[PDB]
Amino acid sequence: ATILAEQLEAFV
Amino acid sequence: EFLKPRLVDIEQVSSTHAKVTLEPLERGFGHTLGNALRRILLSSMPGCAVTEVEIDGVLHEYSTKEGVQEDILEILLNLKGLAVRVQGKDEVILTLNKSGIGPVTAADITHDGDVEIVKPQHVICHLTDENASISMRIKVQRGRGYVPASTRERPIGRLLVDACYSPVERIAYNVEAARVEQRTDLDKLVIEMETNGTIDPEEAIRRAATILAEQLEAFVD
Amino acid sequence: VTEFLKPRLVDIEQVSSTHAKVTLEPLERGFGHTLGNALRRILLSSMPGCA
Amino acid sequence: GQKVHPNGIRLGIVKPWNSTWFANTKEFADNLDSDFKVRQYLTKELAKASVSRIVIERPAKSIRVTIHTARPGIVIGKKGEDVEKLRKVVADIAGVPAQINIAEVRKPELDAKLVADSITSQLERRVMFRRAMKRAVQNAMRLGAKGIKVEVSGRLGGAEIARTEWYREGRVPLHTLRADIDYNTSEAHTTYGVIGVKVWIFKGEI
Amino acid sequence: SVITVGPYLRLHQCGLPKKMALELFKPFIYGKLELRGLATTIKAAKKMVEREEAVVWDILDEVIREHPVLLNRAPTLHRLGIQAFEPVLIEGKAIQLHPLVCAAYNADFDGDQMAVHVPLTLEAQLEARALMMSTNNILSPANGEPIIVPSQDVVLGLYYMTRDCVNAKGEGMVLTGPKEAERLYRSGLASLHARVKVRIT
Amino acid sequence: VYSYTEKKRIRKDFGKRPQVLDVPYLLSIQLDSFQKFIEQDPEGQYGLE
Amino acid sequence: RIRIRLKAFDHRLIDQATAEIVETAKRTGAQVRGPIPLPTRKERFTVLISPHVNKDARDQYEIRTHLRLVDIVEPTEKTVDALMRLDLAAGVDVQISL
Amino acid sequence: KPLVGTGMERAVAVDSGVTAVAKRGGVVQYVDASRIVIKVNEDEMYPGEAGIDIYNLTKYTRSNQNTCINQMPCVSLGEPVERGDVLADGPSTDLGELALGQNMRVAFMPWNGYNFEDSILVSERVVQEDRFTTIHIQELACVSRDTKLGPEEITADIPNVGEAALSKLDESGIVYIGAEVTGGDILVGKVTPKGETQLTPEEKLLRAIFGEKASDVKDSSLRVPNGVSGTVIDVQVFTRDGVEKDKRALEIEEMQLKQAKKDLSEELQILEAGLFSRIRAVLVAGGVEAEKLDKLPRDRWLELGLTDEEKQNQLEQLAEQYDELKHEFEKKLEAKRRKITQGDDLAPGVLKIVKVYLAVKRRIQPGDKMAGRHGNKGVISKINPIEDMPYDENGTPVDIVLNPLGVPSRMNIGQILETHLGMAAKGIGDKINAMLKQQQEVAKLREFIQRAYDLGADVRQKVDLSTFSDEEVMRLAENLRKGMPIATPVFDGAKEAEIKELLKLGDLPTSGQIRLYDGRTGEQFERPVTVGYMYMLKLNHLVDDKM
Amino acid sequence: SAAVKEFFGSSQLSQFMDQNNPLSEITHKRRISALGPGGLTRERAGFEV
Ligand SMILES: [Mg+2]
Repeated sequence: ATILAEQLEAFV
Repeated sequence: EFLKPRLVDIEQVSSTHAKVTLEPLERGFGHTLGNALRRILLSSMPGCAVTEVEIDGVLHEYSTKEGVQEDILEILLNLKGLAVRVQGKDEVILTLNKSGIGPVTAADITHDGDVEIVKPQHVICHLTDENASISMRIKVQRGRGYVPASTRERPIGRLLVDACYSPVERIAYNVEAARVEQRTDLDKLVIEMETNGTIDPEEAIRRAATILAEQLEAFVD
Repeated sequence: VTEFLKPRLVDIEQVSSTHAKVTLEPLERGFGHTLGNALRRILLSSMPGCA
Repeated sequence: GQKVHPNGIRLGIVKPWNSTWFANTKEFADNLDSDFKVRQYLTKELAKASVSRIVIERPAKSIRVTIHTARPGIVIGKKGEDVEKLRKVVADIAGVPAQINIAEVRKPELDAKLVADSITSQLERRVMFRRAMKRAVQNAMRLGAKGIKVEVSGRLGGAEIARTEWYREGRVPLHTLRADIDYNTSEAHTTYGVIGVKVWIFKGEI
Repeated sequence: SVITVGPYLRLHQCGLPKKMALELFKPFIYGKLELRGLATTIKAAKKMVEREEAVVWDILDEVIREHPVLLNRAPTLHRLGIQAFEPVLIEGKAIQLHPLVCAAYNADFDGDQMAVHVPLTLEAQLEARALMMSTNNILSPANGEPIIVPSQDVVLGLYYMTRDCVNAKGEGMVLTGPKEAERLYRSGLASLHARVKVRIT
Repeated sequence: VYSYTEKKRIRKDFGKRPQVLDVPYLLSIQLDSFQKFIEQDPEGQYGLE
Repeated sequence: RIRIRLKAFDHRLIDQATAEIVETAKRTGAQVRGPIPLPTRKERFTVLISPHVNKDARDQYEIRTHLRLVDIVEPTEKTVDALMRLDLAAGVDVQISL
Repeated sequence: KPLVGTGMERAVAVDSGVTAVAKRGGVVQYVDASRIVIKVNEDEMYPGEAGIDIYNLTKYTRSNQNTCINQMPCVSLGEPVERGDVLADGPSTDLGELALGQNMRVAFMPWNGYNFEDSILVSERVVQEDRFTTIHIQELACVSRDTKLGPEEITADIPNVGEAALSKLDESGIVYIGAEVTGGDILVGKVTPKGETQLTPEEKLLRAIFGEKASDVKDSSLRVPNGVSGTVIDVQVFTRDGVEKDKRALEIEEMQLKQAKKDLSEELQILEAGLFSRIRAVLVAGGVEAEKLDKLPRDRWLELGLTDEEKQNQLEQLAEQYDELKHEFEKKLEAKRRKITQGDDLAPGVLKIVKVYLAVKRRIQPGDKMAGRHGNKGVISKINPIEDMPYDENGTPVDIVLNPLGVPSRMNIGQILETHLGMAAKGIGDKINAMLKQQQEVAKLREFIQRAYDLGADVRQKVDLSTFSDEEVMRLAENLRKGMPIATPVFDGAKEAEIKELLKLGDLPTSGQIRLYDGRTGEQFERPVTVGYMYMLKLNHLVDDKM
Repeated sequence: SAAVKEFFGSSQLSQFMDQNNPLSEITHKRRISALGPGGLTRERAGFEV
């Protein structure tokens, strides 16, 4: 979950 | 040290649909973010569809009005397919008045200060006499998903249509190889959406990523 | 309109040792598959390590 | 010589008005008297329909009439035709276009006006008010009202003097401004003068 | 009502709609409602389930639990055409029936209908669980052959799964267990039919 | 040439054998029999006659 | 420059009613010169509560008529054309001052 | 419509009696959802009885199987029609063809067990489009019989009913045309089951002011049961003669008097308009008055300057027709007032019959029965979301996932050829939609439509678009953009090579099989699967009629 | 009137039309039934007929 959340911090 | 996706190019190739582009991505994340954002965009996006219609001289939706060559039921289907944007309200009431021989297009609605029709050539019905006029009130509201009439009207003059609060139609991702970065084994995620005009594409991909990162909040720090 | 059913791990029934069984609820009529598929594909490869 | 109106003093915190518009000083009387005849004629037109309250909302150059009833069908009358007959004459009375609208109450045993005119229909009949006003009390106690006081006055029972009787069941905190109270009046004309009825129905908080 | 599949179920349980469940179990719901203290007289309970308030569905999931029902295909020829299941409540109007059990009922899904019966008394609940339960009927009484034989989709899934081809992804590689065999099939590094030395225990 | 509602949406047609007798009026048993029944014609020929 | 003068009775409604024209003017002009307070008249009345003698018993009644200003600055067509239709405010008498 | 038909649809549609076939051809004058007016051409027209025809369509009414036999007008205004031609489509018709069910995107693959024996698995895209949402109509009757202690009461003067109980009836008991009712409300109020109710001093006091002896003997209003929703669309009230008509029966009598009055007056006005158009058509020649014709009132167009010819003879014959219409209108309006005003002979000892038509709209749900046209039955088993559907490398989800295993045992191999030819038809339709959405001129549309209509061996069709004149081709492409209909006669049908050559005209794969991705996993199904369009029918063995 | 009304009213061949489809009308009117008066039933018929 940390990997998948760090792969979305350039959108939200 | 995973490479992070950043939006690079938003090719608005037509008025309805666009092709957003993510770059760069490590191998495996292409199909993961592609299927994930496809499933979020098709599942739950805020649309702006219609809920209630009140034609003036019509009691129930199975009747017929003198001077229009379609039934009231067909007028309800044609209003169910209405593609409309609202800006600063929860729900809104649009007013329609039209008199004379010919079509009643979707541009004959008296627009408010924030409601915006995105396809004004949309036909509703056809008036077919010199003094035979429709005059209706339309109720358009926000929502999410598909809320039918059977789940959710107090006078006998309201007419409830089904509510398809869903702006997108067809989301297709196509992963492909990346060469912009000298480093190989990187991927590009190209998502061609298919909107009906009520949702900006970068706003759609931003709301989808916000929904998914809200779902992973249950077990992330 | 952006308010969903925020879920949680109601229990971690870790069966025996080197083996767990983590159940999450409640999700939308379609989000169980997208979180299962996302976590399944990431754990399979992305997750680093030494061997 | 006491007990100021319950529906009188709650009108800034609990219950709204029954005419919500703004008109300036030149046309304030013109707006008000026109409201008085659309309340007179409509209650006269819909006496038996069991209408409790009427809301009059004028957004200027227009009037939204709202009718709160326990009999929805009789108010609509003839699938709209009755309302269209009103539409021609309600606009004729107030001299302004009228957008007639209809509301409804599900429980007439909890609405004060609907309790009061019931006893009016009873006592114009030769029924025993003692078990006619007891009837209305036991009605509201099991229909969800936290408390109800019913008062009748006049020379009831054909007596010479004006025997007055009141009866309650449950909480009725008249002084408490937080306490919502549904109160209305009705009067009955028998051959023994006029018998007025007053009923209070308490529900709850803000 | 009309039957339909529902393949998530086990052979011991079947899907049963909420509307049929609230109609067949009216006295048990009445007894449960009178036990809690929500209402008083029987009339009040019949008004509550006539209105179908928010609290009778928890009452219904209390009475359905551990109470078998007799499903019955309309031309019952042998004793495997009346079998007892445990209900699982269904949003819908169709009985969801576990697929393997269909080969006992001679029930396809081309418009078939089945009847549900409720064992009222306590000896009948125990007879439905201990004699007529669907886990107890796994051999046909006419012979020794199993009647919960996997019928049509599942044998195609197995026959495509356990087979082989002379070249695929991962031909002739060696695997330290069946767990990484499924891990190689899921990640996309081998094929479902590719001959391989494994180490099985 | 085609009728005007056959220029709305002309159905693509495969088929090889050129037809020679079109499909008759499909309700001719009922209508022809009952026209034979009730029709002013004596010589003891019509149904009632 | 283009003033919009609000008039109402329900002060708990006018702050949302001005907010309904704030959002109608925010998306169009993007510059609105605030919801100015504008003091309220308190028309005071007194009434002999009795239908007869005893001029000691009276009841006092008042009507707080609340005012506001919106004051659209720019003469952009966006604002007027949008707000020409959407002014909302039922029971809330609205007026322009320009 | 059927994308893959046999060309036999027009015989079954026209040669039945559900469509409104034109009797004499001509020019349409007034289209409406109620009526259609044809002006008859002059080379088809009688000399007398001037003549413009009126087709009164049959709107929403009850069939025998509780379906909804509707007629919709399918012609525009100003449009020419020929003798022997459809004007109004009926139930399950479209432009004069025969459209029983609807054509949907089907794929043959096993999908996670939910189509195990014969079951069908349907996307939510099907139910969102409101495309199987059938409309049913139920007739509910209520008679006012004649028993002992007196006759019955239909009036709404009733005790016990706590106002919310009905909240639908007017002052005279009958429900409303336009009222959406639930399962178990009151439609017609009838105080009738009368056993015995206890009377107290206060109930005895009713004799004084009200006058009623005891309020009959008991108190209970005939309330109706549950299971069905609906919307009351039509109320009939029949009265045995002698009985007092109440206020709503007089409302229906005034309503039907007004309707029949307006209808016969419009018969006279419309046929008088056709007669005056005939007078204008005759007086073009032979003593024409270009300015003097519209100075005088229109009913005197006979005494103008014209000798004894065929034209004054024709104006005398039209005067005969006009006076016949006048006296005929008088006597027929008197007879129609007699038919509305009179009573009706009825059952022994009944006062009045109230019939109410509920109009339920039943959509689709797990448990209905759908089937194709080859014997592939099935209970629809799960109504999936949109996302879970197997999509292809374009983006479009498939609508229905059948089961392949029903094909080699139940030997109906025709459904797979129907599937491939339906995909060919939709490929041609998608190419027309692509060539028209880009706003292309009519030359490229003419090119592609001509190539799609030649395409075969020695065939019967042999059309050419060089005699359609650049406006019909745009409207023909407006009708072909949702797919191109293809006829395939029974034993002389389209062979395999013709289906392959038509799948080659569109850019579809030759074998008919597209590779399909998965919706859940997002990863490809091995061994590419068969998709296409099958024309599937909803059968009326529903599940909320058996449960 | 009793004879002709009994035949058109309740016979074994004067049957209720299934109105739910144009096809069902036009194929119920074209029906060659072997049953009725002067025929057999479902119990009498064997395999030949
Ligand atoms: Mg079967």
